[PDB]
Amino acid sequence: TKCVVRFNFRGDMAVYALKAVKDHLKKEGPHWNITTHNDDEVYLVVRGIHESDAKRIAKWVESTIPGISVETQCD
Amino acid sequence: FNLDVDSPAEYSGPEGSYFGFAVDFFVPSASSRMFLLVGAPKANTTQPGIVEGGQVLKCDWSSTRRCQPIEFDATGNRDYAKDDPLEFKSHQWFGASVRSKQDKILACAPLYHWRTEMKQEREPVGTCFLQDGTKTVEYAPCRSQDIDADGQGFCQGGFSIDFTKADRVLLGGPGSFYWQGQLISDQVAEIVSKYDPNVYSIKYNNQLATRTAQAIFDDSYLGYSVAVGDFNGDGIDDFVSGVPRAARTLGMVYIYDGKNMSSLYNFTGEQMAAYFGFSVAATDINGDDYADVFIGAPLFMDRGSDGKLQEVGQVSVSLQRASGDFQTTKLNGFEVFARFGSAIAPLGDLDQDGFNDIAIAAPYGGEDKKGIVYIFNGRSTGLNAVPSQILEGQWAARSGCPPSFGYSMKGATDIDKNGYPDLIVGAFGVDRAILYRARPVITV
Ligand SMILES: *[C@@H]1O[C@H](CO)[C@@H](O[C@@H]2O[C@H](CO)[C@@H](O[C@@H]3O[C@H](CO[C@H]4O[C@H](CO)[C@@H](O)[C@H](O)[C@@H]4O)[C@@H](O)[C@H](O[C@H]4O[C@H](CO)[C@@H](O)[C@H](O)[C@@H]4O[C@H]4O[C@H](CO)[C@@H](O)[C@H](O)[C@@H]4O)[C@@H]3O)[C@H](O)[C@H]2NC(C)=O)[C@H](O)[C@H]1NC(C)=O
Ligand SMILES: *[C@@H]1O[C@H](CO)[C@@H](O[C@@H]2O[C@H](CO)[C@@H](O)[C@H](O)[C@H]2NC(C)=O)[C@H](O)[C@H]1NC(C)=O
Ligand SMILES: *[C@@H]1O[C@H](CO)[C@@H](O)[C@H](O)[C@H]1NC(C)=O
Ligand SMILES: *[C@@H]1O[C@H](CO)[C@@H](O)[C@H](O)[C@H]1NC(C)=O
Ligand SMILES: [Ca+2]
Ligand SMILES: [Ca+2]
Ligand SMILES: [Ca+2]
Ligand SMILES: [Ca+2]
Ligand SMILES: [Ca+2]
Ligand SMILES: [Mg+2]
Repeated sequence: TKCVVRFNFRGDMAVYALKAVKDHLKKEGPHWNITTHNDDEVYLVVRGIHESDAKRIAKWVESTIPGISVETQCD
Repeated sequence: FNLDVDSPAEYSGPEGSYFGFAVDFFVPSASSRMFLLVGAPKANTTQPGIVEGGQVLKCDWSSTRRCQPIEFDATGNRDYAKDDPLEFKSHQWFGASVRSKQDKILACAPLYHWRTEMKQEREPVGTCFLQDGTKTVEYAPCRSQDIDADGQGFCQGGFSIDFTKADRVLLGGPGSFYWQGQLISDQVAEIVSKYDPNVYSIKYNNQLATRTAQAIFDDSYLGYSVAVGDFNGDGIDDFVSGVPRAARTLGMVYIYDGKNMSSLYNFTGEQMAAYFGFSVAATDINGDDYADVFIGAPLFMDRGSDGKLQEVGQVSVSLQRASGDFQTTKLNGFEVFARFGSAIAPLGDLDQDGFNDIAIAAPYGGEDKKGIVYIFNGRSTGLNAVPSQILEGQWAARSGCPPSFGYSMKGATDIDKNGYPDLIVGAFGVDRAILYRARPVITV
């Protein structure tokens, strides 16, 4: 249905990782509510992800971009 | 004032091995004889294809003075798949961190790397070998499904370890969660019982641990150095952990509940980049039955009357009171760039006067930066700020690196069986370790 997934980017490559994840998400979900923040703590949040899509993107990130902390909250 | 520095017992290892980097004592409950445990993290082992793997040596004491390696790990790198290694033991720094309780020896390798099953990589997870009885098991609490920098992949578990009187292992892993740091505490019985050599990730039932927090805590290195003692009166040793880069690099020391990890206390340094929390210790220094907290800050700069700042190092001493309040005083170093307070080692009641005493080192002080160890006596009002004895390093640097006498110390163990606990001091820059024994004190 709908969930919220948050990705926390840390370290010297945090902004490269943010770009890599953001570009991936834009291609997988061109109309997803993708919000990013580069202020002090770098993170990306996707709202309205279609539930199963939350695991699909988390798996892609785990197997690609080294270490992004992902939190999934579903109702 | 009672250490014998005229006729010390000196031990050495292979050149370039950093023998003496870390020291402890090995005292089986009923063997009648005791051994010294001296690490040598860059030693060349006999393992099939391992370079500078590191080793722990069991050094004797009575009769002659010889050291031999302990075969905690007699093999090389296990494979995950054909022509695809599971682990990387070369340059793992095994023996960098060693602690023992009775017949239980816990020896760690903070630079051990492995690939994990999910992807091929080289993550500095850190592993420990626990040997007791006639059995050896591998303990690797940061080797799990929670991997890479956001997980425990860069934990370097075993960086700092201790034992809880409850027969639990306290392990500091400063690299967890993008260097926020993590404390992990488990039971010896679980570690030894739940062992299977075909399982890389092992879960335990009675394990306690800290958790990941907000990015504002990144690069704090919690669990850089750990200690234990009772700070709430529950009869259960609690956990003391240095966090040297915390609070805008002022440095902090955290105390957690030894039963459920709830936070109990917070100590904060005063000066930025003094690296407060580099080393911590917990001991009763005033005879009040309440553990007191000793916090090192080796890069501390002491400003003089003309406004000039001298880097000497500082140690903060806080006494625990029954109310839960702490009474804090400060002790400054004596020599510039000696880094006083970098190593703190409780000696127990060194002079048998009823109050515990403590050793504080300054590894780069003295003539030619040989290194100095200062002995400070206790009393009913807290630590006496004036040192009673000065121990100087006896060796010249041979290859750039100072002998760093006093870099690593351990006391409160009586090897010569005279009632007065002895002190073992490492000097890895010259591949040596030296044992100073405590003399009887005669009052007239
Ligand atoms: C010694 O000093 C240490 C710190 O140096 C101190 O520990 C810190 O304690 C604070 C709490 O005081 C921890 O901060 C958070 O605590 C809440 C618990 O609930 C309290 O705060 C909320 C705030 O809204 C109140 O509503 C509530 O009533 C309580 O007062 C936790 O729930 C927080 O958890 C976060 O991480 C979780 C991971 O799963 C998330 O699921 C959760 O949503 C929180 O995420 C936050 O960050 C996200 C970043 O993207 C953000 O998106 C979320 O919206 C949210 O903001 C959190 O723990 C702090 O972490 C502790 N730090 C450390 C290192 O332990 C000790 O207490 C102190 N001890 C003594 C004796 O003084
Ligand atoms: C452990 O063995 C290695 C390999 O024999 C030693 O490293 C060599 O040291 C010589 C010193 O002249 C160098 O010329 C070689 O290039 C080094 N080889 C490698 C692969 O590094 C190492 O010094 C030995 N360490 C100890 C403590 O004995
Ligand atoms: C830990 O145990 C003490 C026992 O007095 C209790 O007061 C405290 O609330 C407990 N904390 C947690 C997190 O369970
Ligand atoms: C140095 O000069 C200041 C005045 O600027 C004075 O207060 C201080 O006592 C003098 N110190 C000594 C040792 O003379
Ligand atoms: Ca860097
Ligand atoms: Ca307790
Ligand atoms: Ca006390
Ligand atoms: Ca004493
Ligand atoms: Ca003795
Ligand atoms: Mg940078």
